[PDB]
Amino acid sequence: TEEQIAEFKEAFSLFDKDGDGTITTKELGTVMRSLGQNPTEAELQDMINEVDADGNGTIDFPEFLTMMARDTDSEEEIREAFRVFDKDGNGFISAAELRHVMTNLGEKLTDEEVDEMIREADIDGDGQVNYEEFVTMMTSK
Amino acid sequence: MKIEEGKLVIWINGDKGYNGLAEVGKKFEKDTGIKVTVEHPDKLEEKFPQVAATGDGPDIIFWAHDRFGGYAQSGLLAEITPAAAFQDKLYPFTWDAVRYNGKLIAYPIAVEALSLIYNKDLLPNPPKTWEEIPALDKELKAKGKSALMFNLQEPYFTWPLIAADGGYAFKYAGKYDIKDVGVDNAGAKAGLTFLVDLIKNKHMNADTDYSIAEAAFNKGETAMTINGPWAWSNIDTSAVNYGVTVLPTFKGQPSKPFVGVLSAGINAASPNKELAKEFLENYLLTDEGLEAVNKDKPLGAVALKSYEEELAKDPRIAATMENAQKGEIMPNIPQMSAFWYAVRTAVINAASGRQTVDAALAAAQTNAA
Amino acid sequence: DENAIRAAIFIQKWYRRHQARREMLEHHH
Ligand SMILES: [Ca+2]
Ligand SMILES: [Ca+2]
Ligand SMILES: [Ca+2]
Ligand SMILES: [Ca+2]
Repeated sequence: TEEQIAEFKEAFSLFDKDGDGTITTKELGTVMRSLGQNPTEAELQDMINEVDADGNGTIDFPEFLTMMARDTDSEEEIREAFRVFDKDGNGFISAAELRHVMTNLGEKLTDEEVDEMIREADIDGDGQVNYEEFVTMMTSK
Repeated sequence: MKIEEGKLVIWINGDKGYNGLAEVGKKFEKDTGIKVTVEHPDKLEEKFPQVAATGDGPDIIFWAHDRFGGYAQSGLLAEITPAAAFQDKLYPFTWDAVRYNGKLIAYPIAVEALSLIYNKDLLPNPPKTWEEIPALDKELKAKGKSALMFNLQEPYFTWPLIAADGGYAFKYAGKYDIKDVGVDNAGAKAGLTFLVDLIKNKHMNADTDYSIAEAAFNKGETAMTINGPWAWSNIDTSAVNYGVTVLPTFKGQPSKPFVGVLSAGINAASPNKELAKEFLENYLLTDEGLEAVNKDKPLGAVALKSYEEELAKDPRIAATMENAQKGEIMPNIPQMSAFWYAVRTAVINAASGRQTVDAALAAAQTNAA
Repeated sequence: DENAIRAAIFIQKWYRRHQARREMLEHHH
């Protein structure tokens, strides 16, 4: 689908912060550490060699797109995304934790947008996003 | 859940007052025996056609009216049967937004349109007229400000001025004429020429988009923008001392913004069509029903006369309605896609120079096919 | 695997959807 291609181009842009059409390992490590992760340069290089069919040291959008297409248990990845938001492990993503990660990524949101993202995700109205709620939104596509 | 005979399932976008709408379902459940599940799935306007007649749609879908024409053409919408006396309770022009092949196919709920937004500290009296704006910009430029900045990249934002002197999309009784396309008449040319002389005379810049214009007005750098109710929330936060008013006229004629009507349609495959009619009329489309929704998230201006007159005490709401009533109902036919792409190119090419307003409009006239 | 990149794309989806939704309500991009 072309609508999803564009969604992936936006996801490409998160890493390609200088917008030169390529993802470096430095750009990869900048995003992962923004997410509180601690990769080595070796793990960074491996992550990129896996996707880089060219042999140059970088991922371009065709390589990125081919890989996004390639599946069985996105459940783990969505759970990992839940865990990154839920930094205190209490089972609920708050407005503060949403804001925390979005600001770490460089995503500009007003306070009202953060609160609005919480409200719409918050099926049961307790004011926080639990795992099933997170999964509902993450799987709409 | 899935559709069940004897219950109602409703889809409405995440940004609306769906918990307010759920309160109206509760009251409906208290009075009748009927349960109401209000849902707000992501991409509902895309999912509705995929899922409509397999039982996994809703009985009721709220969306902007302009999507409903495609739905009706695919046979997804029941025909609606409100009595003449129910129809009188809503402004007449809103019923023209929910017709397809002459048949009513949705209930109007709320009405939105662009308005003139102005900084009262920089411009205590807003200009009534487009023609007086260049002079204003000379005066404001000499104070380090500017008169007017709004999004120049989207035809939806520049169409109010192009249409003012006689432009239109497709000629409207109760059906659209896909032959009669008004993008090349003298009105459209005069409107777009003025827009282009604004840029040529350096009162506006061709590259200004939504973000650029919003940032400028919300920092107090320009005295006016043109935007919809969706934008008021960021202006509040900015604390700019702002008003919202009728659009400037052009050659004595009102600016003609596109009108968008939030509407409730009934799934053609629903076994709950009578209950849906009952819920929508005399539960939702009432003062107390629209109030419960508005208290969750504001509707803007509403189609129901009685409650609009209450809401229009807010002059920003009055201004949205007044601009809507002076405006053009967005066609709900699918040729609008060709119109959108056609006119987006004409304006960007004409505004970017190296393109005759007369030439670009002639090519846009064609590209609606 | 590409577990970490996919997880990060999934983390960003929340913002992509809200942004796409906001653009459509503001009639642009
Ligand atoms: Ca790069
Ligand atoms: Ca490569
Ligand atoms: Ca928490
Ligand atoms: Ca919750």
